[PDB]
Amino acid sequence: MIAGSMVALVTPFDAQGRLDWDSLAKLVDFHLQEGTNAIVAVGTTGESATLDVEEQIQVIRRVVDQVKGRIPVIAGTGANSTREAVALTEAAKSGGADACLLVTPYYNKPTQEGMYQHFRHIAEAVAIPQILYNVPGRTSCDMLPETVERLSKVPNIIGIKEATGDLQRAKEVIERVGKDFLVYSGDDATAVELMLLGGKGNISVTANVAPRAMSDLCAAAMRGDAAAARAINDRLMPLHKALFIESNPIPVKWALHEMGLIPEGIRLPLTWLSPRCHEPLRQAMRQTGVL
Amino acid sequence: MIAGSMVALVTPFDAQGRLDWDSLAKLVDFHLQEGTNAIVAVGTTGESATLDVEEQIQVIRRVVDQVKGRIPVIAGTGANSTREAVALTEAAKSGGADACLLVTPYYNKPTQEGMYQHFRHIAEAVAIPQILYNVPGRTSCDMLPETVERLSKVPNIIGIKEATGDLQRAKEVIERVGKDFLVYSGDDATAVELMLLGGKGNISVTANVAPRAMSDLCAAAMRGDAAAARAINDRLMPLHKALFIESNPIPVKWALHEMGLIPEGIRLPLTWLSPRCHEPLRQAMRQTGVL
Ligand SMILES: [Cl-]
Ligand SMILES: [Cl-]
Repeated sequence: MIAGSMVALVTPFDAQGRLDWDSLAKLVDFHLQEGTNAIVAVGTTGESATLDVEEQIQVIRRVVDQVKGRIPVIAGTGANSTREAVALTEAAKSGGADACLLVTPYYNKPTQEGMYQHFRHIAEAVAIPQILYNVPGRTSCDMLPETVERLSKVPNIIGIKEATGDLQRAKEVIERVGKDFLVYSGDDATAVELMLLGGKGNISVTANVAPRAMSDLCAAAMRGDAAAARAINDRLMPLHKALFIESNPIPVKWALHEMGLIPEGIRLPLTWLSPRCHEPLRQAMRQTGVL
Repeated sequence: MIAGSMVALVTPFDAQGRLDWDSLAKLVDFHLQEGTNAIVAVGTTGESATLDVEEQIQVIRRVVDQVKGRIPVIAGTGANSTREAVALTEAAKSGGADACLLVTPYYNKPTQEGMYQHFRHIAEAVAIPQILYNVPGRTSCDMLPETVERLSKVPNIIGIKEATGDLQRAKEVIERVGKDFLVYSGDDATAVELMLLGGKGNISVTANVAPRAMSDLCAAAMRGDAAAARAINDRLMPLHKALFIESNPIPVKWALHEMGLIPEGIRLPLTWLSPRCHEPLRQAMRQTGVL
């Protein structure tokens, strides 16, 4: 199932900024062990912006090859050029990804019709399931529910990552699209509520550091055990907040390094988590039992 | 000197979306004849997002080669990866641009310190004058005055395109930087007020279709002739508004096609200006005497 707790996996780098393959393999094994339901490679949290095209397909291939079909691997292949998006999605398909996640074009602010044309083109150009990704707080453009609705009728577009953390928006999307068209959260704090509304997973930053709890949270929320799901979520809340104390993935990378899982590399223009933030994050990690 | 009316030049394409060199040569001639003080090639209005790296240097070289030193040519070389920004800026210098215009990283939301490190790195890596470009409405991040002030002290960073249209911001930036550090407008409607505050130019969409008027506007503003500058701006205002009726450069490309200057190509995910917007824009062009 392309559903449940789907980790938005970081891309580990050594201090020089080179890909750390060993650390990546360790993260994959961690996820397979702790109950994560799908891995999203080279998305926002995986620093897609600072990876070149060749590095991106390499990350995807290494993850695909290690996972060996045990859980779905989703490739972040979005771009603000339709031609570029087709190229990335094609690479990801040949590299054996199960599905691709495509952010709405950032920076260039396409019209609603332009977004339709973009996503519909990629959907017809490359025969791999595709998942939309709306994150206005990053792209500077908002794919409205009616546009999501029109795209939900396009063969090969199978779902949407809704990252606004606006639960009225979530509800409206869920009501407008078909039951086969899966709505996933991209906001850790509110994901539980999104799933209780009928959403079918969470593409999670927190799952990087608490995969078991997040896989438990999603399983509970998706079978309608609101009180159990909410109890896990309420417990995790200090951690959800602290992982955003600076722009993601700066905090989560610091957290994974503190846990001994990845080296201290992050690519400019991202910087290593500020000293003033170490304590708040560290004790949210202690409090939730990840450290 | 890099100052006055600086056109954010479109990049013309045929109906198949291929680069149209003849059209580009016509645009450059138009600007050389009509009093334009500088050309910005392959920036936001130039659809940098949908041009590949090879196409980008091609446009810059063709513009540089035709201008032959008559006015400054500024290349858009911004990226959300510091490594990529270096590659583009390096290519531009080698292609003969007089300066580079570099947008703050879009989408990945660096910290203020991350922005300082990004721009300081590019400034030290490539010996070409560099102009910062703050456009929070597209990048999803805002370079605050304090950061602008810090970067204004870095060798090779000579100015900033302040695109917020916030005149309190402009005033604050102007007060904080050196007199040698040039603040240019990136907002056509308010550019006159920015220049009256001490700003030294306008990197203009409107100058694409009304270069002489915009040239005249900038001259009057920069010499402190407020009544004259305001008079030109008031006359142009219906055009300033209509050129943003859909995301730039969708309107200005429709305008230039209507004026016979470029073919009807625009690259996905941008779309040709919507029918319902034709009348408002055409009427604005008629009223201002552009048509
Ligand atoms: Cl964030
Ligand atoms: Cl716009």
